[PDB]
Amino acid sequence: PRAPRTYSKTYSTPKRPYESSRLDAELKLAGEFGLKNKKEIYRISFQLSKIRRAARDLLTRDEKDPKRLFEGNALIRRLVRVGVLSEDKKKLDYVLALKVEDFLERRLQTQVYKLGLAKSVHHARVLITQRHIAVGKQIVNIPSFMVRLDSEKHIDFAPTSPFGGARPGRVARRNAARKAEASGE
Amino acid sequence: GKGKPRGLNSARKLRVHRRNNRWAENNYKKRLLGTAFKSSPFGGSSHAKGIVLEKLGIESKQPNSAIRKCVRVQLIKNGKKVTAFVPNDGCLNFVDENDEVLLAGFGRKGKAKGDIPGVRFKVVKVSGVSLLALWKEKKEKPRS
Amino acid sequence: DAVTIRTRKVISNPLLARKQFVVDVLHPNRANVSKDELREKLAEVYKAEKDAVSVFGFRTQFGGGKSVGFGLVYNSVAEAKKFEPTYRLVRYGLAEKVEKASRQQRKQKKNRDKKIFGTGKRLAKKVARR
Amino acid sequence: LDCAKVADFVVFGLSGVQEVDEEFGEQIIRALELQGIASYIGVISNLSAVHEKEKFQLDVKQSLESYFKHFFPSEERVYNLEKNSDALNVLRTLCQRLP
RNA sequence: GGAUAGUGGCCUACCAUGGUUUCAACGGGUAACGGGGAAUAAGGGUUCGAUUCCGGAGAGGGAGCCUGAGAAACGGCUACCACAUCCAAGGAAGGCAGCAGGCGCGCAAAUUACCCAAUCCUAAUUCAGGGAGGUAGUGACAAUAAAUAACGAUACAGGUUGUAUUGGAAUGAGUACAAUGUAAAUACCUUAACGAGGAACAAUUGGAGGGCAAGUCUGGUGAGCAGCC
Repeated sequence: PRAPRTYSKTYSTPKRPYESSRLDAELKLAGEFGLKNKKEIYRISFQLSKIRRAARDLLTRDEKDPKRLFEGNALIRRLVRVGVLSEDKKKLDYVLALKVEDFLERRLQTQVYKLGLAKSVHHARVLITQRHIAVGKQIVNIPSFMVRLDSEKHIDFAPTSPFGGARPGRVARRNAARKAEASGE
Repeated sequence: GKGKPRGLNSARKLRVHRRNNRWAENNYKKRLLGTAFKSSPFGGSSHAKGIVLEKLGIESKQPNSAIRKCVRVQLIKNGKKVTAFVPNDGCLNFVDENDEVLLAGFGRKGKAKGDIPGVRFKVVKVSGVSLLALWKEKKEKPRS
Repeated sequence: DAVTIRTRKVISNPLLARKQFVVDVLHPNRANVSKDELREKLAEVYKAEKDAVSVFGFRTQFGGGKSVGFGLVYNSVAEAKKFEPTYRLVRYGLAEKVEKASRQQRKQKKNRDKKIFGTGKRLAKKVARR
Repeated sequence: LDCAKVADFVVFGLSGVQEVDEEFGEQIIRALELQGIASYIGVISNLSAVHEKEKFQLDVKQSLESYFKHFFPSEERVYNLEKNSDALNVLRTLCQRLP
């Protein structure tokens, strides 16, 4: 038979369910950034967990070990590109100081709010899912899309929508027609 | 010290000693002897199906007082005879003799549950319909 | 709006008397472009007969506006007719669909014939006499 | 009731065009269950009467199965006799299976 | 010495009395095919591997053998053992642990569908053949992304935030002309027309003494609840 397709699980569940102090901290993030699930938080903390595991491992290696040089530089370079880590803090020891809010701040859903365009993080989510936002030429409709530092110049309304320059939507057209027809009465 | 050999070539004695002492662990002994195949009503399966022989009431152990409702069942694969609890009170109206039922463990890994002396299994389905669906009036039992 | 056609990664392939390339199409404000229209515009730009042009395998970008596919142009109508798969020629109407029986029926006929030795003009006569 | 009381198999006919009436049609099903039934089969015979595309037939068939399963949760299939494969399947069951 | 493609107690004649073991031989058990591997992340370990790749074995059970470079072959043959089919009662024929399907079993598992277009293999061969293989159907095993509403006005209260009458905008679920897709089709991606105000286009499953988030509420009662207390 054909070779197996590989797949993997992307989140982890907190090991004590009813730790009351934790429940409060999670709900503030969801209200601040307009998330729909706790899973959206678990996903981020799962990624952050693995980054620390790798970084902490490398720090056992001596400086000028060729592996620490090669892979350590890759990891730092890759986080700077998305803007999670400042290019001032461009050193491996600072990777251990990142926290969840550093990643949520970079989601397309929040960037479309900080730029204007929308007027709440709840309004921003609606526009993305309804296909009004484009990055460069490509229409994007996923809220969790991580905006790389180059792309921020190119976020704007899509060419093929109202707000972007196309024809009015289905409901505006219906209203104009009935009123025009009645105005002929 | 510590009453166990430490020497660098002593490996044979250490491992042999460990084997002899694992037989005191209770669940370990069950696997190696294969006890769940040779005995216990389910042959190591999580469920079994059986036929209802008669209807019973079982009074609670102290301090409580209540005649709790149970049935005798005979398992189809083993022919062994067992007593099972029926949840949700008035659901006892849905079970009658020569019904076929699906049984599950009563949650305590072969021990009886709570007040009830010697009752280890609970009914899950009757005649192919679930008791929970009957209790909530979601389905209907065809007679036989 | 005007359609724009572009070709990329152009290879000349003397071993099969053809040119082969990527076809890239921009088409704002319409759903897509038909293969039949692409075949015409490619024919006049490469100065070929329309029957020597073959085009397949398109998909259109998410959010629309662009499509990408693959294209061939043969050095003659005769050479196209020998190297091209028959199913593509049917799409272009350069060949006629053959009318064989269903796959299960053909197999069952074969197994009946295996039971006859020789041509079977005899035996038929013997059965007629019975 | 007297006829169905003696059967090994009861074949329930359903219509794709008109749904069963609560004042009569359902009372048949309800009464037969409470006297007891040796076995039961769900059948459709006229689903092509609402053809536009057979996906529209599938939409109806799913509704009938969900309805039928309410009374007979042991069964999850209703056959369409307009299709040779289903009708042969039904015939085989009556011949081969025990009640 | 014989036999084998060939070494060798592999077998035969004659001769000697040896070989293994508490560093566990021999015997018994395995709900035991071996390995690459899988789950569980402080470290050391514990449990599992019938199953996509590599190697072994078998074609109901034992034995024998023809053809051939290669078989102790089972979609080859012969006999016995156990099953079992047709008949004019003289005889003849058999092997799904290939694909699809049926009975039985049980807690426990899909269509008697389309095709050689792709991957490759075989033949005297570019061309024929391939249930190997691919396509679609069934499919809450497991996995990825992610709808069920957003924003103004008015009235009221608060310091730009809550609580109720009212107005334009936005969109896919769904349906459908067309093109694209494909061996031919279905679906996805794209798109003319249609498609929301209780936006009935209506989200469930378990809990509220403690472990362990959340009721001195309110009506009934004096069989029920509870893994544990």
